[PDB]
Amino acid sequence: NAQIIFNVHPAPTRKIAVAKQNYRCAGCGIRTDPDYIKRLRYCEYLGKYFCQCCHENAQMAIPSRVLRKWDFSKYYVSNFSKDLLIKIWNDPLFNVQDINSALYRKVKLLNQVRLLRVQLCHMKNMFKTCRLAKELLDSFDTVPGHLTEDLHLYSLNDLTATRKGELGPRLAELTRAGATHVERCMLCQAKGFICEFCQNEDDIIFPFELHKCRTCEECKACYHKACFKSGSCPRCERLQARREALA
Amino acid sequence: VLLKVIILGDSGVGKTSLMNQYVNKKFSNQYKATIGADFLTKEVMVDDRLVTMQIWDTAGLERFQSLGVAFYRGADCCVLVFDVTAPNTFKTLDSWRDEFLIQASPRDPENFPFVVLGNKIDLENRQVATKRAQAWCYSKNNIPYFETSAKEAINVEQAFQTIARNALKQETEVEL
Ligand SMILES: Nc1nc2c(ncn2[C@@H]2O[C@H](COP(=O)(O)OP(=O)(O)OP(=O)(O)O)[C@@H](O)[C@H]2O)c(=O)[nH]1
Ligand SMILES: [Mg+2]
Ligand SMILES: [Zn+2]
Ligand SMILES: [Zn+2]
Ligand SMILES: [Zn+2]
Ligand SMILES: [Zn+2]
Repeated sequence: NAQIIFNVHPAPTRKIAVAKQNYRCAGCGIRTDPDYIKRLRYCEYLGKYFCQCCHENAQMAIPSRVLRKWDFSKYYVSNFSKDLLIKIWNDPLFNVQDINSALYRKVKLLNQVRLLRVQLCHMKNMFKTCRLAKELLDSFDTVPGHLTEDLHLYSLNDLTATRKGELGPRLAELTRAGATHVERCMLCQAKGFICEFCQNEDDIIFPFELHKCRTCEECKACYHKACFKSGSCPRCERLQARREALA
Repeated sequence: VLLKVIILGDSGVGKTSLMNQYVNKKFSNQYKATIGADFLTKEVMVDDRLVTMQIWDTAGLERFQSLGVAFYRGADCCVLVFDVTAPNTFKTLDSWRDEFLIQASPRDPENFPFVVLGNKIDLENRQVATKRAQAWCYSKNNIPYFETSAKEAINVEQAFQTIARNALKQETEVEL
């Protein structure tokens, strides 16, 4: 009961791929018979073909397939790729906005942590400069470092924990503790903002209140949504009319 | 009666030290960059009347951005500190007044009390001339000028008594 593998007419797409890698296994470099390439297996992560020793049909979710659709289903990966994906599981390597910004509107549970992470990055900057909120800074590190210092970097762990719907909860717990410290600690209220447009000194806005206000992200000045969206930011109109009359 | 005073000026000119010297008659030469705005309180008395100053020093380095400045509101007096030995910080004086009038926003901003402190007169590489800085303050609606040393307690008590006096005046008006 021998298998039939020799083929004068292999599949033309595979012949193109195997030949692109000089008929060499991508993992061990073994040079393979061009008439036998049906034996090789495609590693859905590295995008290359492998001999049946280097690739043994291990299954694994695929980074690109998680960042283009919300697709966590496992795919056949080479041994080298299963090993390496497992290694970088908790590494903050994947920048959702830089890779695919559209995913933020297809996944709600992901937009929720994006939003939760935007608040946490503003709360962190304030707690770094408020000497009374230093046990709240320690609670900010019960979660990975990068969730509260960057906004668009995820690891495979975070992407999965988001789909399992648990990453929002651990982050919502933190954007509340922080929101009540700022309501009650007026060393943080002192670093709040007054909208340069309307000047209403009765409504001190903070950058993490994204319901109320939109933050410039050149000046990081904070304005009401109502007052901004149209036109430019007044802060930079002066700051670069400053060097303007200096030069 | 409670006065709010706000200390501005470039990093390392002596804001935290002038305020430590005034409130606590203390001075340490070890530099510790202030990262966030905070305050001290001194009680003084003017004319049988008890009054309490709340003096805010700022982060003159570059821990501004993303962080607001709502605490300027209700400022009864604003203090501008430059270094007499670093002539650039005397140059950025205009920049600090102009921005403060825009963030605190008082009625009649050009009759608003400013007090200018030329710090570090105890050192010997003094660059900015006294008659030059006296003139600049005469330009801006006649605002007081003090050459001070947090190190040697030179004109510190003088300056913060003028700040108290001028704040006290300012506070009793926007109640009118
Ligand atoms: N000789 C002399 N040294 C001074 C005087 N005032 C301050 N210094 C020193 O200059 C350095 C900087 O002054 P600081 O008050 O600490 O800094 P600052 O102005 O608050 O600047 P930031 O805290 O960054 O906003 C410190 O080492 C002071 O000890 C002074 O009047 N005479
Ligand atoms: Mg300071
Ligand atoms: Zn191989
Ligand atoms: Zn605080
Ligand atoms: Zn507004
Ligand atoms: Zn802007």
